[PDB]
Amino acid sequence: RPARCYRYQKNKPYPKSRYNRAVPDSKIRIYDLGKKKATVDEFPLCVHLVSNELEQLSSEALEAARICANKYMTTVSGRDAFHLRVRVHPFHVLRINKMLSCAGADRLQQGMRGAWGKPHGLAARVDIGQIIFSVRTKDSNKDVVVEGLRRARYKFPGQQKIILS
RNA sequence: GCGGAUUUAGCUCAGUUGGGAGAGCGCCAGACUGAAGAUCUGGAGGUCCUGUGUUCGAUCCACAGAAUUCGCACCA
RNA sequence: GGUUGCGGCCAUAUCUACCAGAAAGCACCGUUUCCCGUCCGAUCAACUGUGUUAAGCUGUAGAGCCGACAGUAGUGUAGGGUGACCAUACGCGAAACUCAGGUGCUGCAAUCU
RNA sequence: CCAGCAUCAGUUUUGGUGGCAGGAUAAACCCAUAGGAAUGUAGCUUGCCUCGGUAAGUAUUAUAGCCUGUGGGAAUACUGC
RNA sequence: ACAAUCGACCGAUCCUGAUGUCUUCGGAUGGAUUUGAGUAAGAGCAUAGCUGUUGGGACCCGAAAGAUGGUGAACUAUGCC
RNA sequence: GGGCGAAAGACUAAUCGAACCAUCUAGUAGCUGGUUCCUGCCGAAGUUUCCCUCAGGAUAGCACGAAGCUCGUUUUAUGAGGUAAGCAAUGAUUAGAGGUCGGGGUCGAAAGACCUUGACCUAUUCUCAAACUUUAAAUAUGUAAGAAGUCCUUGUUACUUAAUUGAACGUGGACAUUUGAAUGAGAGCUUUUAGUGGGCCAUUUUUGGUAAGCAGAACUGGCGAUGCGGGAUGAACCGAACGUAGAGUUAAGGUGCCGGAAUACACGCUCAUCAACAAAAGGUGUUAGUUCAUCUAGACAGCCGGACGGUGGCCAUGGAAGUCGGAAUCCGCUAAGGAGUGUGUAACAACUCACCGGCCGAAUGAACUAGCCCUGAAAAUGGAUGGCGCCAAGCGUGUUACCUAUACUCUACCGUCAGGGUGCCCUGACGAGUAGGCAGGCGUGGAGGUCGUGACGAAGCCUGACCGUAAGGUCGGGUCGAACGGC
RNA sequence: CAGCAGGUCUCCAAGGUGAACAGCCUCUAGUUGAUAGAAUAAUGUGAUAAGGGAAGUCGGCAAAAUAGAUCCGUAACUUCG
RNA sequence: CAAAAGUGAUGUUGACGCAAUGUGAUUUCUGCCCAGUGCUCGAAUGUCAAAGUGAAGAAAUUCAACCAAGCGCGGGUAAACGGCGGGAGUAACUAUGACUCUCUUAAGGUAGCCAAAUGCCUCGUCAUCUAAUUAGUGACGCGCAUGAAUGGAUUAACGAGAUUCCCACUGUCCCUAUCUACUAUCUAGCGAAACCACAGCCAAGGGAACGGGCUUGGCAGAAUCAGCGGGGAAAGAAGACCCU
RNA sequence: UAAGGGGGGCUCAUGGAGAACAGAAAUCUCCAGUAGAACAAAAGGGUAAAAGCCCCCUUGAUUUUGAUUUUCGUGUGAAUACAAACCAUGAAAGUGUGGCCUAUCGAUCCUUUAGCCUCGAAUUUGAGGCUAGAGGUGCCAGAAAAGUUACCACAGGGAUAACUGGCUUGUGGCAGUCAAGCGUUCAUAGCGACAUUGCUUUUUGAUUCUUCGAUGUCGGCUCUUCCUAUCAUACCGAAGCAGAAUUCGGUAAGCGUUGGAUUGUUCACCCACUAAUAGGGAACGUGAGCUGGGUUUAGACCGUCGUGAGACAGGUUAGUUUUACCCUACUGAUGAAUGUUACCGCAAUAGUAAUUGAACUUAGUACGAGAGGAACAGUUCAUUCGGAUAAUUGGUUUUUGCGGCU
Repeated sequence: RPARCYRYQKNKPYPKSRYNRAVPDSKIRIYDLGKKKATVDEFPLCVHLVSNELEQLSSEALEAARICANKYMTTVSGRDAFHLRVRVHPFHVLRINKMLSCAGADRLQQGMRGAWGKPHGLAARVDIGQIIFSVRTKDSNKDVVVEGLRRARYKFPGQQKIILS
């Protein structure tokens, strides 16, 4: 499984706190970054990395894009004039099959029967309209996140359409 | 389908159809010895399986239950 | 002209600020041997005192609540295209957003005018 | 005896060519006249620089857009012959 | 047991529109009520014959296997001298 | 099941873990295989309640066979999503700030006092959920009712009922008529003698691995039991229905050529043989539209200069020098040089210039949007991304001509049955086909019958003619030396 | 089963060479089978040889050293055979 | 131990023996256990098979239902089968646990030996050998899980049985050649064998799924004999895996 | 057995506000709020008119029934008016066959008992058919009670598997590359946080799609192909490289690509050289050419597990390679077609051959601190292959001659 094979979803929803026999740990370090304070305060300009598609942005790549852009935005300042968000969470626990095997095995591990994707990963859904990487950035001079949206969509499956918001 | 043994102080058990119970090992504290052992003293530790009766009086006798243990018969 | 009851009936029938009326009719004021009840006067009781009370109404817009014109997504029966989607036959077409609006409806019973 | 297929003479059904017309309509292959708005080409004159051209006047050489008024043209979707 | 009384149902009765025939009888259909009555309402038995099947030479074919009675120590395991 | 063992069930007529021969015996096989005329009428199903039940079968779903009869198109409503859309409620987290108490710091013997980073609330700012839903379609569907004729008054009797409700009869009114002839089904119910009881694929959505054909639930078409055309090869798709034939007209789709039909017409980017997969990420091929900086107020390029005085401006620092970091932000000479575009030495030492100067004299350049191109792209038998090969014989947009399904379509003919009236004729609707049933037709051995034919030549052998519904039988020739059919 | 490369009790004992009954070789004494000729590939069936001395192959498998008579000379340790 | 029973083997053997089982000559020796189970032995003491209530007169007859053993309980015995511990603390100094405490059970092992026909961990750890050498041979301790009678241990002779070093050496190979016997080639005679798919190119393409056989394209003539092991998959039996 | 019926009375959990007390509070209270508390046991669900709180007395855990309907094919089950039976409660109205909606068990066979309708001259009685109850048949719709199974026989089965081919690339490899970091300054001499997109089919497997009248294994010998994801040979360019040592990239598949030791063995792991010792697929040519060490049964033993016969995802000892290629691939040799034809040359075409090092010698020159020692010539030969190969080599030569023993 590369993130080529963490693209779409015939994995249907499954995400509540009541009905769950415990989720694994995530990678996710921080949501809002640069400014914590200013959402639309200092920043009347935004770029949204709006999805064309209805994909699962897996928690693997979710931290990846965000941490590349974290390390990058220290040169300009470690709290420069941007506001890189994480939005929609891994609420849904990503079900992934295997260890599997029909005959000739330890106990037999099935696949077909034993259809339950035995909980391995975590993934967020980033459907149409939705974004994770909302970048509220400054009006004049230092806009830095247009560049840092190549670095956002790279660590993301799919072909996201860049919309000025 | 029908009968026998056992239940007592923590643990090991002594011992009993009416005047109402007994010692070791252990536990503690003080003597004692050059010290540990040994042993006395003092502290104690149970209403003798349990519910309810009989009697002047009950561990003890009665009706009935809990529970460990043991045997024959079953239909063939 | 009014007062009281029975409602049917639930969120356009909901709440606050604040005013105002008294014996046709209503409600507070105040207290108890003995029945009757207890923790306690919650059964029962004169002339009078009085709007405290509660049902009700006026004054009132602060809020529940509410609305054109207009703008618009999906889509059966089908019919045209695309990798992670987009666009059409043909029949209908919202919230969001707004000119603006707003103090119920209806039937029945008793009594005075 | 059905199908293919049959002398010789006359006729139907269905569609088109070509010639012509009605419903109903007037643009045209291309159609008059008067007044006002416009502005293209040829020829002449004048001015200025330069050897190659350009600007202004030219209704007084010749001709037009678009509108208004008056007057006159006008064969065809459909449908039939 | 009589019978009273209810039921599948037969037969009667009543009504709608068309309706032969008339202000009088007669024919048929659909639905419903009322009312009278009978049969285990199955209202004959026998027979040539047919059907699918239980059974019957049992559609044709492919096995491992039991009980009973014979014959083999001619070869061969063992015995003895 | 005994004989026998130092063991290996070695051994016993090639058979020994129970000798061999014969009989009962054709033991039996819940499993598998094989299995004999034709046409016509006509023809499904792979689904289920349920089982010590599973390659089966009682029952049910669906059409067998036979007799007697059986729609809807759509109008009025009534019941049910929460798709839609959302964060009220509940669920999971991102933001500003406000601020009790708590926590930290400091002065204090513990005790006491002074400050301050984190709270609900709440205002402002912003994320968001299969067991989370305030509001709540078109469109399909149920259930009831209607388009296709029933409503209402008065009086009496019996039940219910001691009131009253509900119904039928008596009785009045509302509610259509002339003329001629006569009754339609595309759906219900009953019942004898079979079959299925194991299927495939395409479209679409769900739970679910969108890594995979993992695996399950809903809904729909064709095949199963279907002609023919299209597609190089391929049941499902497209067009679509078939008994039997030639015409009349055209679908789905084709016309440079193998192989029939334009080397056509008009306009156009592009000519790479594009046509023939592919993202991040990127480009002076090449064209168009829109907006704007910019322009005789001298756009822009090349070539050519002034590289100035204050001055090493100031300050990071060991040193900082325009040339480290950071701020002031000028004066100068007021037709230009900023307190600076790029290079260079630790650095000076050295060098170049946007800013800007001087020649020249017209449309140039940034964005923004669209199209053709173009870069990213590796594997083993002989073209291998077409055979010949095509630069238009590619492709878009607009047009025209030619070709095109047993369907479409003309008319006749073949199959059973109905009605009118026998003898049967008119004539409706349909006719691809496997199980299966019924009907009809051809069939052997044999026979009650048996006459007829025969030795002047019977069956047979062999060979020819040889009707037409698929089934197989009459006549005729060469020849036989006794058998066999009218009815 | 066989006109089959077979099973099959069991008798007799010369010369010289080598213990005997190995081998060697003649007697008394016997005999070459129910098809044949000529050449004599590839390939399967026999021996020889330079140089090397284990280097090769599952594989000292295969193949090599040596050998008699008579005399000399010779190892641990014993259940002391 | 055979046989239905008669009748015998065992056996005219007899404990100096007969037989089932365990076993193996030689030579030095043999520590310890009664929970669980069998065999054998023993008597203090507990249980299991032979009643009698009811019908003759308007309500007043008759006969069918407890006692013994093994067992319970107690005693003998392991050449019949079986059994032989955990947690915690502790010595100069890296480093270790003599000894001690505590829990648990019926109660916790000697003489002698070790990395196995048995070792997860392990190219463990060390010496010597080898062009590399883990074998040869030298030990290490880090025993997943050694231990005295269906026996440890002393210890000579013998083998178509099992490894290595060492000496001479070897067609096995390097390295193949040459010559020879017999046949193949070729011929005569008589005369087999199980044995009967229309058919017999390759590259690309579709596909009952790896085609000479089907779609296109390239290629493909016949009379005849000797050769050689690649496919089709020969000669054949209803597969060896695998499930009913 | 009240943890039921009926009457009568009441509205919370909880918070704020403190009160001597207080420990949150105990008890209480003013003030505010109202189905969020309470629910056998789970989840949903009902509910203030109370299904919650509070107090007393009652015994319906009820007889005899059922119109009209639920409704499964069935077995089997529910709603169920209404009337009588009929006791104690209430002023009466009043509503229920014990229950807030909301899982909670056993037949035929049987067993034994109570209630009491049908019988052999015939007075009794034997024998036999409603109903209700005993009894962990949990699969809730139910036969005392345990099995290895390999000497081996027979009939069937991808109804079912080892495993093959297909598919994806799961598990993952490679590259582009987002490029912040860090290497002396310094995103890319080099090193690369964090990882992803396309390709791909190698680590390593997901899947019963396609297969039981055969789908026989591994390392090597031998001989029959094609490609380059490139070790070496031809040709080129660049560096943070002084010549030269060192470091990196492009054009391009004709040819060359070792010898031994550890280990079954490529892997694992070491050595001696040599100019030096590559990558990938192809039924890895590959058991009717070949070995049968690696690799599907059968003597016997140990460890480990089970009452045991015996077993094991653990090891050890012996234990079947038969035969003549039908058709084709295919390598040699002959026979016949535009008169004929002994004899041989065009090249429209088919098959083929292949490599490297050292030495003489270039040169002691280029260039350098020092070790060192480049461009480029002419000349010769040694490993190795094929064809040619018969003399100076090495050997064989049964043909024809020579030595010894019975």
